[PDB]
Amino acid sequence: GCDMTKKIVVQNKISACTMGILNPVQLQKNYTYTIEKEAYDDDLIVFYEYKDLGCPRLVYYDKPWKPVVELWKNGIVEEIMNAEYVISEINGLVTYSYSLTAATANCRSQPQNWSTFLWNRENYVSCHEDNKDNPLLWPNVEYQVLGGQTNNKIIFGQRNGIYTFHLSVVDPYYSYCNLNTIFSVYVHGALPVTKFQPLLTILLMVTTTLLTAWLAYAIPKQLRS
Amino acid sequence: DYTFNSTMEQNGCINEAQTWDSMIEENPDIPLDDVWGPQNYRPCFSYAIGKPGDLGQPYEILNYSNKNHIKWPMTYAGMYVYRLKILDPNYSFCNLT
Amino acid sequence: ECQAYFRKVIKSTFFQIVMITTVTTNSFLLVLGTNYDIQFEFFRTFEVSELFFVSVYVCEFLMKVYVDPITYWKDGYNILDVIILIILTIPYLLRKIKGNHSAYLHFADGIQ
Ligand SMILES: *[C@@H]1O[C@H](CO)[C@@H](O[C@@H]2O[C@H](CO)[C@@H](O[C@@H]3O[C@H](CO)[C@@H](O)[C@H](O)[C@@H]3O)[C@H](O)[C@H]2NC(C)=O)[C@H](O)[C@H]1NC(C)=O
Ligand SMILES: *[C@@H]1O[C@H](CO)[C@@H](O[C@@H]2O[C@H](CO)[C@@H](O)[C@H](O)[C@H]2NC(C)=O)[C@H](O)[C@H]1NC(C)=O
Ligand SMILES: *[C@@H]1O[C@H](CO)[C@@H](O)[C@H](O)[C@H]1NC(C)=O
Repeated sequence: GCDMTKKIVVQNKISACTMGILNPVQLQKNYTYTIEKEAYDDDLIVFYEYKDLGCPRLVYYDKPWKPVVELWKNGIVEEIMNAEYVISEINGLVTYSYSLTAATANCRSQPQNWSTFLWNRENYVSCHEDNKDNPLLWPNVEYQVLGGQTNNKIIFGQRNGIYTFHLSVVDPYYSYCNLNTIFSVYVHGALPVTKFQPLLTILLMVTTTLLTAWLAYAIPKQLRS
Repeated sequence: DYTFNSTMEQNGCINEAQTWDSMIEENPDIPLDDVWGPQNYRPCFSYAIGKPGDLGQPYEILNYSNKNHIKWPMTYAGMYVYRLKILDPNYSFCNLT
Repeated sequence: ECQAYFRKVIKSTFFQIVMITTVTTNSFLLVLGTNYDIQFEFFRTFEVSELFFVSVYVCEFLMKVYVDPITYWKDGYNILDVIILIILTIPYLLRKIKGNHSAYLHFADGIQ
């Protein structure tokens, strides 16, 4: 059966703290952060806990990143974890995309996604077998499974907030243990966009029209002289 | 006027510990003998017990397997009669000073 | 017809002073944007100033889109500044509103 001494840990070799963004000395007393109405549909609000989580990982926007997980027995590092695993959001946000959408990953059996209902070693049957009666209704449906022999990652959004990734080891041949963990990342983006429907070309043509109006106004300035 | 080898860091203490000054302010009127001891010890290497405080203050939980030495101001000459007490909660049944 | 008056206006020192002021405020924008706080927060001033700067540069290119290219095709500083205008206008046109395929950002401080 399961071996109870095993556990999974996500590395935090450099954290967002101990520099000019956030300090560890302040977060534990209700340092609560904001959700900009992007999880499901209003005024959502998230409470980070330092004692449960600590100083979260730091990542940047539009960077192909995967978490690297280690297997621990009796509190001892022994081997990094290599099997297929999935991530999810407890808050329920969708503001992050995935890598290559299972087509270049050579999937062939219509891979199931985060819409079938909780994923674990029981419910999961892979898409790299040769199951015969559901080949594809799939040009480019994404591949919500990381690790393993594929090389797909998460591209991050521009929300500029903290994420609580609920990670589950998924392969049913690594162990009988339902290996599950919860870890925290924080994105640091570049620039939000508030340009709306006025485009750069639209403002350009507005400026050209205004400048031609100024020229047509300054023509009588020469005419009267 | 006394300090030691090292600071709160460079000793592996992930979180905030308790120092002599902190425990003296913790105990308002009781004498210095009952201020600290094995009945009130909590480790610095905790991540779950006391505090994520600032790191860099002088560290006095000195022991073996640590190099922690004592230090006095260089200028004036004086004497400081110290009594040494073991802080471990589960070493022996009695008081050893 | 009115080309003489247009050249008199462009020889007037007030337009040069205004455009120098706009690009010096652009230099200060780059100085504040090399930081991280003003890069994406407290940046409404950054947005409106950048819109003003690109409007001014579009006006300068509209002044250089005259028949003067007959001299701006063989001279010294002139070909340099019109080429600078072209390789300024095109990259932020495909960057600020991109909607396209690209690797990453490496020509923001370069454009500034
Ligand atoms: C999660 O996986 C399921 C498969 O179990 C996906 O359902 C399938 O999605 C594809 C592409 O979205 C559908 O093919 C196309 O659907 C569109 C309508 O959206 C239609 O116009 C095309 O002609 C073509 O049929 C396919 O029909 C659909 N199958 C079923 C049974 O629903 C689903 O899209 C995946 N969702 C995510 C978020 O990955
Ligand atoms: C505290 O001061 C002592 C000086 O007594 C330093 O002790 C040295 O430590 C190194 C490292 O193990 C040894 O190789 C030396 O032999 C020690 N010398 C002596 C005289 O003890 C110690 O490095 C200081 N601690 C810190 C953190 O700086
Ligand atoms: C934050 O939460 C803790 C415990 O959940 C509570 O003691 C504290 O008063 C809260 N602070 C604020 C500002 O809500």
